[PDB]
Amino acid sequence: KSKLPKPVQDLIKMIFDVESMKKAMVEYEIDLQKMPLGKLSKRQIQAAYSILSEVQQAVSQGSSDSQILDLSNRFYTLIPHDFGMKKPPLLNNADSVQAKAEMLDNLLDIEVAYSLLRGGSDDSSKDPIDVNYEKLKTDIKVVDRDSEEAEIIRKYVKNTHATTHNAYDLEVIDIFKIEREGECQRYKPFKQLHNRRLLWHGSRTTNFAGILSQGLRIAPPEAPVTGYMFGKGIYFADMVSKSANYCHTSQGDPIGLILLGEVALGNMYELKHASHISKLPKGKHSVKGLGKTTPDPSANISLDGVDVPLGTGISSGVNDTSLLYNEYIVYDIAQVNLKYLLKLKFNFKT
Repeated sequence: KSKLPKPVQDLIKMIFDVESMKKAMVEYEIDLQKMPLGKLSKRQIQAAYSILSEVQQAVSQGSSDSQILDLSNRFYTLIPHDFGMKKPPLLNNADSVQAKAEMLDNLLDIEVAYSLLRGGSDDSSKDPIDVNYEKLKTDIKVVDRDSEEAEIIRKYVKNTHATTHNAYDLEVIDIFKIEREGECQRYKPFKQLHNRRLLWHGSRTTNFAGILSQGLRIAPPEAPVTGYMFGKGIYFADMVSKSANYCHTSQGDPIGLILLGEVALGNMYELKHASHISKLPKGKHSVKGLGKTTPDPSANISLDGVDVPLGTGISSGVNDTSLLYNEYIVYDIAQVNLKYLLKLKFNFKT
């Protein structure tokens, strides 16, 4: 039996759960009889992204529903959806492209998790929890509840839950300190950059095996840049509830995972509205989507030289913006250094 702390063992069990991967695919309307977990591949996912880009091109060029039908059908041929003997819904607009791009991002992480489970060795004498932990190539430790870092993290959670996200509240179950192998070395050129912030990144539990083993990634070249508000980058928030919404937890599945990453923001390119970019203008290191609300700048504190915007939400003074809250985007994977992973219990009031 494993000598790992019980919370670390529970975390490993959660992220490598095959039935959870299947459930996530069902939620996305994928036909598991036609496309089981074992049949997913990088090649097929990449081909589906490319077709989504074909659809995006027809969408921008104002193509008719009859003109788009073949392109829409090509997507379904590659990624079978649960529709029986019926005609599937038409992928004829920007919202459809965005939704399918999000689904493919998830499939890409699920394929990584499944490939780790299938591509190793079998030894019944070892605890499968230890075996699966080693596949993550990440040092995972439990943060002591009475420590300074635990106090700062709990305050960040307590203070940045938006009033507009009040259908639920959050309870921190466990706080883990994480160290992905080689990430500290990769981060070296950015470790002393100005404007380094400790920010939230929420994702479905089924993505975490992929995130821990490969780090946060940018959508592939084949992915449509218009499927993402600020293009193909890595997205973060300074409001815990804004990232917690991306966990996609429910009354029937109320436990979620959220990351705290040190993000080297540097010179921010400030935007109020969608800008589908792949590269930043010269001199810029990140995009800041300007929210109507921001954590109070006077309440910013420092945790190991990194700024933690844990103030309660106040008016930013930014007018006529598409964003209720701030968002931060980097376009180089080396600008992120993952620091903590929190296991959260979502208490739904609805």
